[PDB]
Amino acid sequence: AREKETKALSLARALEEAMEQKAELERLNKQFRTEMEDLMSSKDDVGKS
Amino acid sequence: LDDLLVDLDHQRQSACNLEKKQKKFDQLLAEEKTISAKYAEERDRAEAE
Repeated sequence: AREKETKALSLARALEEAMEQKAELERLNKQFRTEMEDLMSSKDDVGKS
Repeated sequence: LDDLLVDLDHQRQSACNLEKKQKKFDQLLAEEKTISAKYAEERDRAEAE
């Protein structure tokens, strides 16, 4: 039972690390999305034709 | 008939006296089973955990 509890508790650490690691991509994706709109909008202004 | 009654008296008294002390032996076996039952309850609840 302690092994299952330790394995279950240890599994939460992996899930927390995945959420924390995946959280960086979420914030990074949001930052990249804002920069993508700036580069896309600025590109069309230089020569949308 | 008198010899059988007299002989049965010693057997009844011996059987009753022997059975009296045997009750402690049976109780001891039951006590060990009850003590071992505690481990089963701990193991049963342990498996549930």
